[PDB]
Amino acid sequence: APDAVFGDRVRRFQEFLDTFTSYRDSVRSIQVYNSNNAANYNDDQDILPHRIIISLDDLREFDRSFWSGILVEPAYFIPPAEKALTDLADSMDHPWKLSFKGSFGAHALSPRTLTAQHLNKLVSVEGIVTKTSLVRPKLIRSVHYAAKTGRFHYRDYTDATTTLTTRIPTPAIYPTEDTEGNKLTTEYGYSTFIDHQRITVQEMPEMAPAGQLPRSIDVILDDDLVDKTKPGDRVNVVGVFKSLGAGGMNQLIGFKTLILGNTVYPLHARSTGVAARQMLTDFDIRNINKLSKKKDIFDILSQSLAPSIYGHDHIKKAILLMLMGGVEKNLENGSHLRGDINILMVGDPSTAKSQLLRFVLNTASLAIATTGRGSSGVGLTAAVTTDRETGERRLEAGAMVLADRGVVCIDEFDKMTDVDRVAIHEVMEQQTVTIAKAGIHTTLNARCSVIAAANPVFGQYDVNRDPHQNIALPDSLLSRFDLLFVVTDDINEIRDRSISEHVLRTHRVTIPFLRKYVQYAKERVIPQLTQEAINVIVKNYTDLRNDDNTKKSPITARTLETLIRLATAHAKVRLSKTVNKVDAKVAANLLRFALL
Amino acid sequence: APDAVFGDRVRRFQEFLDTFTSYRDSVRSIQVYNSNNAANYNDDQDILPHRIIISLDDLREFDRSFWSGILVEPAYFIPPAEKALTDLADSMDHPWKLSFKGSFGAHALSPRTLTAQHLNKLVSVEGIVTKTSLVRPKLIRSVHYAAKTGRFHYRDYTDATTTLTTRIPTPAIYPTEDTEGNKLTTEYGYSTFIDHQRITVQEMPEMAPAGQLPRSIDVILDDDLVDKTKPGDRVNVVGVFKSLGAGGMNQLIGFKTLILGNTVYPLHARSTGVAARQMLTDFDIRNINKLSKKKDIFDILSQSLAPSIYGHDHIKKAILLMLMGGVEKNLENGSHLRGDINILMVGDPSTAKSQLLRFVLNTASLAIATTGRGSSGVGLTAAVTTDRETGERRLEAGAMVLADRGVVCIDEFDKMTDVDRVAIHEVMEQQTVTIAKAGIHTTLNARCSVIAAANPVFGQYDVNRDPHQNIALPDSLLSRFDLLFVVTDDINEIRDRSISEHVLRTHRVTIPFLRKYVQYAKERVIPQLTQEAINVIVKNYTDLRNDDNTKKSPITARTLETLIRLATAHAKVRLSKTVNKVDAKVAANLLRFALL
Amino acid sequence: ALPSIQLPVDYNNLFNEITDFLVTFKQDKGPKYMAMLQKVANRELNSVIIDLDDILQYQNEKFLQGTQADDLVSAIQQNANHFTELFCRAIDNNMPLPTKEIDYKDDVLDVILNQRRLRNERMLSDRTNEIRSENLMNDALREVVEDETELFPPNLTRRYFLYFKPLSQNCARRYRKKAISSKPLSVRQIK
DNA sequence: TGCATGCATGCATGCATGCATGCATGCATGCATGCATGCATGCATGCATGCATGCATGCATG
DNA sequence: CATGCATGCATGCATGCATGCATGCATGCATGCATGCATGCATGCATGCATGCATGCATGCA
Ligand SMILES: Nc1ncnc2c1ncn2[C@@H]1O[C@H](COP(=O)(O)OP(=O)(O)O)[C@@H](O)[C@H]1O
Ligand SMILES: Nc1ncnc2c1ncn2[C@@H]1O[C@H](COP(=O)(O)OP(=O)(O)O)[C@@H](O)[C@H]1O
Repeated sequence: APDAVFGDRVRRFQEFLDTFTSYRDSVRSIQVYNSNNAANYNDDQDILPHRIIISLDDLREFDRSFWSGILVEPAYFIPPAEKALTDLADSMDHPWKLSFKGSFGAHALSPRTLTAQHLNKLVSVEGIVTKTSLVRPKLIRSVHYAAKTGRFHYRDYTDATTTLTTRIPTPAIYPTEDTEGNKLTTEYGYSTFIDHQRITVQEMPEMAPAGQLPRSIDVILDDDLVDKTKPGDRVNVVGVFKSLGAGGMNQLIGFKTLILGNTVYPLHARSTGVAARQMLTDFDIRNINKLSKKKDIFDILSQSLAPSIYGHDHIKKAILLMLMGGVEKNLENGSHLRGDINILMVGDPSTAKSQLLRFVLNTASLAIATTGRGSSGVGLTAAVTTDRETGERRLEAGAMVLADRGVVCIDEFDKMTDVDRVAIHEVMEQQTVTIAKAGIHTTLNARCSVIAAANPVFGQYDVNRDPHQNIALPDSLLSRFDLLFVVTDDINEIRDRSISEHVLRTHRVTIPFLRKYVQYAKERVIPQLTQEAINVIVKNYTDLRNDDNTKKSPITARTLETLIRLATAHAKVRLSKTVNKVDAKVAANLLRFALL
Repeated sequence: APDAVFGDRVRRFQEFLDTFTSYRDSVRSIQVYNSNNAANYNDDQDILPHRIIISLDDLREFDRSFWSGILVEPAYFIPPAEKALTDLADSMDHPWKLSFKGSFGAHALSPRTLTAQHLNKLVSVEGIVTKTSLVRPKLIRSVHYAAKTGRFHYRDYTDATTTLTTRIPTPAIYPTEDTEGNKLTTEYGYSTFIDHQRITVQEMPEMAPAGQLPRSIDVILDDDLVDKTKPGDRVNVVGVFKSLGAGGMNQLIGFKTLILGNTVYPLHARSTGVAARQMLTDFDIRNINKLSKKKDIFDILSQSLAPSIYGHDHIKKAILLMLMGGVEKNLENGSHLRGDINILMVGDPSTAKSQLLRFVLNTASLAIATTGRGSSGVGLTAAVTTDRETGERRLEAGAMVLADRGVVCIDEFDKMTDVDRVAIHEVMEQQTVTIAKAGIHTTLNARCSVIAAANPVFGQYDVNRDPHQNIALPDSLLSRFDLLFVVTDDINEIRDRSISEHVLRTHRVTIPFLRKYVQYAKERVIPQLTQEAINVIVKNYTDLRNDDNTKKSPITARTLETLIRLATAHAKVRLSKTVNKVDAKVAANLLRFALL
Repeated sequence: ALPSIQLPVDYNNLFNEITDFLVTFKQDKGPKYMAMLQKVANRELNSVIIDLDDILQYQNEKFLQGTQADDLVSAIQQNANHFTELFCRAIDNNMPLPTKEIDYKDDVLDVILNQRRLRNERMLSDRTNEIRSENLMNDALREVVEDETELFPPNLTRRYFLYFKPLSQNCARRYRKKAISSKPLSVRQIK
């Protein structure tokens, strides 16, 4: 029987749980969906866990005492509130855990300065996920069959990790020969099991000082929380700092620590991981539906992406289209056909070449800036594991591996050696990377979009000598890149005037609306080619072979594959489902300025 | 959570508990009365335990398996049936124990031959209650107040006696300084307690062999079963023979035994204890009410009590009246006035003197046959205790002490020495016994009825010499006894004829109906004297003083006190509430034949 | 481990109301028990006799004139052991202490308790001098002295005793209340 | 000569006196066990020597 | 007098060796704790002594 203390934490929180009805409809939708989830699985043929997000908002405006008690000694208020919450689950119609979401300036400190203070409290820690261990299940409930009596039995096992209170440990040996001497034949399947995982978290390098030895702690996960993180991200972790173990006083330092009762939140980096958690309201999409009913919004989106840069109209138009990415149609039992678009630009220095690059990085999603050399692990993983648990070989995902469904920013492309350029033919064309070293030959997938930037060989001689061999690049790399933009050094006065007041007003519709409009178009706007799309480009591509060869070079059928992608990405902008001839009229003009 | 075995014993017995509705109305009357018992105690001003008798009948005609399992291993079927019974108590509206009444020829053996066989079974044992120990309460639940926090707490303690299953013993030290350092101030009253008792049972002396050393075992009682027996009775005990304790295998014989889970049934002896458990139906009392509406039933009851004895009509009439006992009216702040009647008879031998005595014993209730000497403890207790628990003096209730509200049968009264005759004046007149030895002077109560039998001094000379000093008894003993019957040795032929065919038909309305009619009249038939009772006996008692003294002697006012008792007991026979003159007309004739 | 139980019995407001009944009683010149306590302070008597009837008379009195009184007859009737010292420490709050100059032949017990009264205060007078002499309203300045000095306990110097007294049925005949404490019960009736 | 009365004598019912018996308890002796030390083992990690790449030079070219 | 080719030299990185550094297995050594026994204290049972009482016998009386 519980005491008076235990029920009072219940009834006070039950008073709060009756205070706000927003969480009532939450658990209602949990139960109805999982009922309907089992309803469709068991009627025609003849997943979700139990936790609800509670903010750290309302407890301050309800009970400042119950506010305070959690933030110091959480080991008294967490069990009865859950017991009261499992009461609500049983009354309105299994752990039924919680979140404790909420921002607080109390204990959001660095893990670097965490030790020996604020022990047995609840601390919010962020940092780097590294050296993720293996996923193991845990034994809980054993099932045994006795032969002659013909009945089953019952036996449980517990550990100190889950319970959060120091209870008297009672170990029990795994049973054999129980009562009279019948053999306890073991069974499985009905014996229950729950997965288990432990990981280490390094602190933030951007928060770190200049150079010192980093120090870290460990986090053990729970059943529905196993394996949400790959090693190498930025994740906020909210849990309770608990120290277990007999600290060396049995028979030189004990009291090793850990953090349990946890919730895991991956957060966006500058250049790592997902940023697609941005919501869309009905108020949001109604603005998009009001926006997409126009006739000239491609121009407005073109002029939008030069917030501080004069000119370069047709360059910006393609930068919309690469983030559209084209359509992907993998053939039936054949191969995929590549859909993304890769562009290199060239021009004289101090002409907004480096004023373009981070704008491509920050506006887009899942981008990696690759600068200078890319030696030994950018396109590769290098398989260097000396794992102390067992002699084996695993991988550490390189940047080209990591930038899948994304953008790779290549800076100073001409300074790259020929070594990694072998891999670029493999990456840009077959969309796969196969690594075959003596441990394990492998094969993986990476379909990144690529923008690189190279200089001329000597001087600013961009137009003087000849258009051929201003770069002196290998021949297939011409065929790898789709459009090759040449930026001139035109000296004028009217053009200088447009430079003049632009920079002067600089030092004295929007971007966050834009990426909502971008990521919405990915999952519902892919179009399909129509009959009108053939008749123009058949006439047009013959002109591309018959007369462009009298001016420049080369013309491959791979160029016609890009002609499909340009009309494809243009239909994504208008969010049409068919493909119009006007999309080709846009796409035909894009080759003329890029080349002639 | 219980296993499949535990609920199956429940549901099978619940099937039996739903089978017979006789026990349903039993627990119903238990709950309604105790509700009404608390209702009258808590409405104007502004007891019963929980056990129900179940026979050993119906289990054989319902489940021979569940029959058998109880009779061998009771430690598996007793707990779930009670749990199912407490379910019935809670469903229709605390231990709620049972009885297990029932006769079985399986294990009704002597305790003399009980040891080392049939251990861990249920055995019915009868025998002698001796050396009853002291009543102690037992501590169960401790209550503690902490000063500064201002709250109470909770703590229980258990022992191996109650649970009937060998559970892992977990001793707990009596608490002090619990959590932080506040003083655990003790409290009482709300701390619960239950009484406790242990006794020893010697076997039956009538079942015992001629002479050998008796051997015995022990019985520990429970809460509602403390102190039902005085030491010195014959009691059936039904319980479970359990052996506890570590039998010497820790570090010359262990395994001392006892019997728990008990029900206690005192049974009638030949000359000890209560026999008033005889029921009365409505069919029974309707026969009594049909009987009492007559006019001559005193004659029929007079002639009834000589089943094998010829004659002695007026002698038998008084033997009805002594068992009536007269009325008792203790005065307001004065003394009691004695109501019972004591008779001595005398006559020549072989004249049904010894043919009367056991008939007085067996027909009556709570009689003690006292023969020959009565030295040192018949009228006394002698206070001989050398009790090993503490130096103290207690009592062992003697026969005159033990025969309270009963009859004392004195055989061969003349052979008694003058020593105990000192006590007879104390017993017969003041109805009390005071024992004053050097340990403790005492005072007790005994209001026994007395029949004695003495012989003549020499020969059969009952009429020859003189009516005075045929006995040569002390003078006050004439005044102690009420009627003095003289039986002659009349030699005839017509009288011999009535002797002749009587004994001849002997060797070739009822008694059990009689004692029902007797014990019913005790609690509701006492009468009250009326005006007509004065006028006859005032005229009559003057004749008793004026003319009987010219014939015999003595006449005291104590004789008039007996004249009240005779008219009193006669009204008990007719079950009237007033007193009629005819009762005195009977009572006046009784003195004439007794004396003249 | 070691849980807790709440019960309707209080110790707080019962101590408050028992102070008022110990002060406010006029019926049976001025206050009854303070004149008795002054007679205790007269150092000529050793016993303190408390009935239950004036309690019940007060408990009749408060309901008829004021809103509500906590029940106190049946409160004492249940546990009855904690009511010894928790009642008696409230007595030492109010006392006409110097009410007679001490006799030279009064009591050898009396001269010892007069010391422990005085030795308490002289030790109390020392510590309040040092603290004001080393500064950096005076209730906290008083409070610092309270916990920095070992003293004689007030349980150690009492000199008197207190016996309770059961209620007769006579006033219980007028108003029936918890009159269960006073019945001629037997040792056999002692369950 | 027969009978009632007083006197001498054995009996076993309570007080001193002797001894056997049962229960509580502090201490000296034996045995299970933690702890220091070094080992065979298993596996991660630094390092230096020779080859392909970058740049200077002599020769040829026009 | 102004470029292109063959020739020779300087130099940074891949890795299969030697060696230091974490878990189990084993063995010798010294500290501490449960416990049966010698001892002492408390208690109940049995015999000799003082004796009131019942009984047999000597005694005088009608
Ligand atoms: N058309 C333009 N409008 C505004 N600023 C410009 C323009 N062209 C160049 N800039 C200036 O040039 C700088 C960027 O130089 P950039 O050409 O990106 O570097 P690099 O040529 O070395 O890659 C920016 O600071 C920007 O102010
Ligand atoms: N009137 C009678 N009728 C029948 N039997 C009688 C009668 N009188 C005597 N007896 C016989 O007398 C015997 C009892 O003798 P009893 O006089 O009682 O013994 P005692 O005189 O020694 O006390 C019985 O067996 C009984 O048969």
